[PDB]
Formats: sequence, C-alpha cells, structure tokens
Amino acid sequence: YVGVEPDANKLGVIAVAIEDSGAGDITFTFQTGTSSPKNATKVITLNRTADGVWACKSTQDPMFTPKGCDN
Amino acid sequence: FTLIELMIVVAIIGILAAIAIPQYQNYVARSEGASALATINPLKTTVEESLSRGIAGSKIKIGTTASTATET
Repeated sequence: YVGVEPDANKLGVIAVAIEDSGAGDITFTFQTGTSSPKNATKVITLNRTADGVWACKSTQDPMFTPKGCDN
Repeated sequence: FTLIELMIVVAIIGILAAIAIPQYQNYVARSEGASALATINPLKTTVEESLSRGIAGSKIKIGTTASTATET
C-alpha cells in the first residue's frame, strides 16, 4: 500500500490496477471541480507492457503535454 | 441723482451683459466615460482568479451575498 491517498492531490484522482500477469496502468484523471477548464476531464496514463517496458500517454493538447510523453 | 450717472450705469450694465460662454458638454460626456471604465475594469481580476482557481463559470455573479468555496 503506497503511502498516498487516491485524492491526495486536489487537482485530480489517481487509479492503479496491476494485473496478475504484471501488466498494468497507473492513470491520473483531472477533476472538473478543481482543475482548469482546458485540463478538465483529461487523463494521463503510464502503462507497463507484459515483457516489462514502461510507456506513457495523455489526452491533453500538444502544447500542454509535458516533455516526456506523446498524445 | 442726475441723468449722467443713470445713463452711465445703464451703459455699463449692457456692456457687462456681453460675456461669451463656450461649450461645456463634451467635458461631462468624457468624464462619464472616464469613470465608467475605471469602475468596471477591475472585475477582470476577479474573473481571471475565479476561472484559474478551479470553479467554473456561470456561478460568477454580482452583488453582496458573501462568498464560499464554490461560488464567487
């Protein structure tokens, strides 16, 4: 149990669900009652392949996506 | 009393009754606009604060009904 609440950051909510086969995805969904209008209802995700490779994706605009993921 | 003094007074009265008066409407017309914008400009600060904090629009209103953690 990692020491962080599912709503620790008031900007959004975190969700983790690792499958039995190791593959999983940790996602962060922005909330509408705290986040900005542009970043509202947007979701970032970090996925782990079955072999063991970490990738990341997001649904925000290109100019707002950080310099470490695609869109 | 004589006629000389009375006639001189009458003439000076007519002389004084000749001062011109220029326009004075554009001054107030411009002062009203200079005050309207000065009064209704600062609301942009509150609008931007409410839009950047987290609360959505619509709820932003005017008046004097206190405030809370949802409406402004």
